[PDB]
Amino acid sequence: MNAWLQLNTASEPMLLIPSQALIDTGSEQRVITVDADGRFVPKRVAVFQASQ
Amino acid sequence: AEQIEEVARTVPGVASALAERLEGGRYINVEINREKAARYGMTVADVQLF
Repeated sequence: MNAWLQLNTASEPMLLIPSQALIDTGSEQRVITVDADGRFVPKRVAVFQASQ
Repeated sequence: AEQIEEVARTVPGVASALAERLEGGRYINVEINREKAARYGMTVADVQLF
């Protein structure tokens, strides 16, 4: 018979954000931060890995 | 076009100004490795089908 194996594995602790929140232009990755004032300020970030 | 677009908005009568970019496109490049694929007896065409 056929059987599908699904594995879940946990990584080392890293900062976690949604994926639609990350912009990648190939040479740079960034997210748009929301300020205390509601002001939208961009911030550069380093991506470790992603899944799900 | 980028500079012109911003000087254009300084003008008194202008409501909006936007210059279309000629290379603001985003890509996901699959850079096929001939030597790596050959290992599995695969040609570039073979890989590309996926």
